[PDB]
Amino acid sequence: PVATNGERFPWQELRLPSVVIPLHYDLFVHPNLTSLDFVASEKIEVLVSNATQFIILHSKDLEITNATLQSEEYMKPGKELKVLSYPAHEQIALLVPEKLTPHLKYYVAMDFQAKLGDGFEGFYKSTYRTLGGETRILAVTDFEPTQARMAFPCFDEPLFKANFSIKIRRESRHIALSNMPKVKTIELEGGLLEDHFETTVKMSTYLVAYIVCDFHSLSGFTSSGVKVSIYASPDKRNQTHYALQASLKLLDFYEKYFDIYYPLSKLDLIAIPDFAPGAMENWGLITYRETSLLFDPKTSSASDKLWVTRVIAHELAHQWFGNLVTMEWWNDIWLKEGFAKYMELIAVNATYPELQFDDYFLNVCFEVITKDSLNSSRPISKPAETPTQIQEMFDEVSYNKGACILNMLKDFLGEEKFQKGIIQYLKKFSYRNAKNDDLWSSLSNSLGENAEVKEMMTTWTLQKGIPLLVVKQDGCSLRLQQERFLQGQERYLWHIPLTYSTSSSNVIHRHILKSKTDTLDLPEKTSWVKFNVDSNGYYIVHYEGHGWDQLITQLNQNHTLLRPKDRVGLIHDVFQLVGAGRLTLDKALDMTYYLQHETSSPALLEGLSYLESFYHMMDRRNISDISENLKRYLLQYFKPVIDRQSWSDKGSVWDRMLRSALLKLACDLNHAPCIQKAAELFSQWMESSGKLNIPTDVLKIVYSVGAQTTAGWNYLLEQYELSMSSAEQNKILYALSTSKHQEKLLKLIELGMEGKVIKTQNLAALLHAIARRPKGQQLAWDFVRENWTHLLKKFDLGSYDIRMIISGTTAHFSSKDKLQEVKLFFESLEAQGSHLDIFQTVLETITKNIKWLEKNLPTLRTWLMVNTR
Ligand SMILES: CC(C)C[C@H](CP(=O)(O)[C@@H](N)CCc1ccccc1)C(=O)N[C@@H](Cc1c[nH]c2ccccc12)C(N)=O
Ligand SMILES: *[C@@H]1O[C@H](CO)[C@@H](O[C@@H]2O[C@H](CO)[C@@H](O)[C@H](O)[C@H]2NC(C)=O)[C@H](O)[C@H]1NC(C)=O
Ligand SMILES: *[C@@H]1O[C@H](CO)[C@@H](O[C@@H]2O[C@H](CO)[C@@H](O)[C@H](O)[C@H]2NC(C)=O)[C@H](O)[C@H]1NC(C)=O
Ligand SMILES: *[C@@H]1O[C@H](CO)[C@@H](O)[C@H](O)[C@H]1NC(C)=O
Ligand SMILES: *[C@@H]1O[C@H](CO)[C@@H](O)[C@H](O)[C@H]1NC(C)=O
Ligand SMILES: *[C@@H]1O[C@H](CO)[C@@H](O)[C@H](O)[C@H]1NC(C)=O
Ligand SMILES: [Zn+2]
Repeated sequence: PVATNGERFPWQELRLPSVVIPLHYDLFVHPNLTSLDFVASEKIEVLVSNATQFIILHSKDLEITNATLQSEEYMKPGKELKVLSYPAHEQIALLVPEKLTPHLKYYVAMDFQAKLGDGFEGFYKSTYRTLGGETRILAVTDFEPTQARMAFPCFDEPLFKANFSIKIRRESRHIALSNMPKVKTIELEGGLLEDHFETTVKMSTYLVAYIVCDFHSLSGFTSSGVKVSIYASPDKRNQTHYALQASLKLLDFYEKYFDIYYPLSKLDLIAIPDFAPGAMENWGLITYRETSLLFDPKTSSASDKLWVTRVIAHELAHQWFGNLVTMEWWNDIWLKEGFAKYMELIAVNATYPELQFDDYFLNVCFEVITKDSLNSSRPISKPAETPTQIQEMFDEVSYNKGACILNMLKDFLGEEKFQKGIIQYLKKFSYRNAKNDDLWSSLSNSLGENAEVKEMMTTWTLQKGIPLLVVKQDGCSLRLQQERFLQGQERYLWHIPLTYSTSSSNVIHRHILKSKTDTLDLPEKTSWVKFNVDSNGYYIVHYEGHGWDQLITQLNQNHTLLRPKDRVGLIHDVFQLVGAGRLTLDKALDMTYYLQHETSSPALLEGLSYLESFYHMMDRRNISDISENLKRYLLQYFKPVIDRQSWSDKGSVWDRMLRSALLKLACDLNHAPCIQKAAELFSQWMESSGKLNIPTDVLKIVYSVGAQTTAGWNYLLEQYELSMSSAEQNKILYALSTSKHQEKLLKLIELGMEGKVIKTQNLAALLHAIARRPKGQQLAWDFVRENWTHLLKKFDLGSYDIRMIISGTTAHFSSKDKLQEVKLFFESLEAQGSHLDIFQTVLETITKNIKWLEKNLPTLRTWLMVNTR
């Protein structure tokens, strides 16, 4: 099949031909920011493998207007190509008159043009507000995975690595940025200038970046002499201080850790006003949402600091994992994403131990397990075809699970030997691609006995879901049963590395497991045992017999006799098994008693988090009797810890997190004191007019409480357009959405659609925010459902925005009716809409919810009433 105008397409696969091979791109881009469009040309040094009559590469929404091929030897300079477009595959065919010669280089060259992108992809247009209120424009590129083809025609696959030499024409008012340092700038006739950037090292197309803006920067040098710069709106340079501080510390770390220098001479980090992704690891020119990069001490909280540190860590980890060593294809995207996600941990634990990220890491794995316990889940490494399916590859499986199995592997292998694996892997594939298999070979190959580790992880990456390790203890015998953990299978089996402890010795006994079942002995008929120490392994464990009761009991007495991460694990698993049917809800609720003793914030916040969830499920239905006793059990129990909370910014990171956590809970639950203090602080802030200062850690709590009055809601909204801290704006918007008036919420949404006051990039989260609230769950469903067509103009399905707009408004549903409506809406989508994997997940999720209610609801009712007694 073929098009556009009659004829044919010499090639049919959406994968590209391996015959033509790019070695270098001379790229010239001439953008106009008043005209809001660009004009550009390129010259690709090709190498022909087998002889051909046609050249196939990617192009999209690019008006190509002059195709030639030149002869370094064949012919002279030169000859003209016939250009053939085929949109349904985002390809174009270049037709040669004289068949090409194997083993000879050529130069494809063309002139193309288009308008600057209209939303977050390819070479698009963004704006921002200045302190004076001036609206300003920049042109920025975002290409992963398949948008480079919208900027310049090219062999747009991660394998087709090449060097890139980029030139940009610009006005005097702007600067031009790109992957590589600027070699020279040359004055042109009509007063124009032309930046010439140093040729890039070999790199995939999705990492090519360029920006013309009037931004401001702060610069510094790492030990190995790299110039790191933080670019941002001129009026925001003050917020770039931490980023620079962290940037250097991290790049340094990574160089030492990977034993590989950052190749380039400079690394820029730039804060983009309108930025869809969280950030992008463009080699040498990493782009960020302002909330991912900018920090303001007067307005950015403790967790904020931890956020931007984390995301900075993530992106620098990419320069090695992803940039230097790139996956062959988007099926193995996890090799880039899972590792970056993991290095966040390592790199931040190393350079910033005081941020206590180590205790926050289990959340990563927990978050994904929620979805990995559904049938509709998928294996880390899975096939991907159409762009949409490639986009879909970016999720908590590729990221969280990916990072979580490595953390398992590292534990199995010890830091050093694991580290050695990664030094070798990155070195072995520098400036080239790699495949899932390639990795495991290097991680296990750090006499004559061998690491078959490959066998082990290969199953971890190739099969969906998470294992449930059952354990029976008849005296000194332990039955070991493995299952596919499900939320209430046949064929699954993992080589799952076991860990455990006895009540006797806190000494850690390791072990393996490769068969459907085995058994182990116990050198002491002991009280309890605790499998999976610190939850370092990607599996759930359920104790048969008195195992669950003894372990719980232990916590009720000397709770300190169990590792804190062991606690967090017990707490996490106990409730998961309730949803699995392997436990009865009151046993979980009966564990949350020792939380009166618990001082380790991680564990205390984990337990509390579940009780807080139940409240919100109850509160989302009109289940008043339960939701209320639930409220009054949190206010009475935990009254000690709640009352110790200062409305300040003092103590450690976990101190500050605990405070914000607790204080939010109280104000959520309408605790008289709490809501009177926040109302006070707020009224002061307003009646003083910004002059007074709310501690950052309560900034959101305060704004949200002040949001309840219409005077406050209007002030907060008006102060939303005036703020120069996007982190504050973030908190104001959340507060704006804790309102009870449908029109106030509706307005926020409508303003979001418009994307003038509230940037488009925030629509997904905003919609999500509103939906969680009882007063707003219907409104959102209505909206998404009704305006779905206009939503698909703005976003891709499945862009994270759309995927998130969907689940954000439905996943929390828990009634048969809603399941019908949603089931029926996903149906409607059966056209340009259908299909997305998210459809399944959501449905399986809404059903998991209904069943949890039926299987466990009344139990909640009486465990709570049993307490009110
Ligand atoms: C991880 C964080 C530091 C930012 C990260 C940047 P990157 O370094 O992972 C980049 N390479 C991905 C950019 C991208 C995202 C989605 C589709 C195509 C291309 C991210 O993905 N962004 C958003 C949105 C998102 C994409 N996949 C996800 C998987 C799970 C959760 C969120 C996301 C975010 N908030 O992480
Ligand atoms: C983009 O287009 C604008 C006009 O829309 C160009 O600006 C004009 O350029 C000509 C030629 O130098 C001058 O005679 C005018 O005085 C300019 N007007 C203004 C207000 O700038 C601009 O040079 C173009 N930008 C680029 C970099 O191509
Ligand atoms: C394309 O990029 C590669 C790197 O992937 C460049 O190769 C380096 O070139 C320098 C200068 O000649 C050598 O000293 C290094 O040994 C090369 N590095 C490696 C690891 O190969 C190459 O120079 C670039 N090509 C062009 C045309 O500039
Ligand atoms: C090109 O030549 C190689 C070497 O024989 C051959 O294996 C390959 O199939 C050819 N590629 C195509 C299909 O043009
Ligand atoms: C964090 O860093 C410390 C050294 O400061 C190291 O001993 C520890 O193993 C690291 N933690 C983890 C779990 O990676
Ligand atoms: C709990 O156990 C710890 C560790 O031995 C001990 O220090 C403490 O005295 C015990 N507390 C109680 C409540 O018995
Ligand atoms: Zn990433």
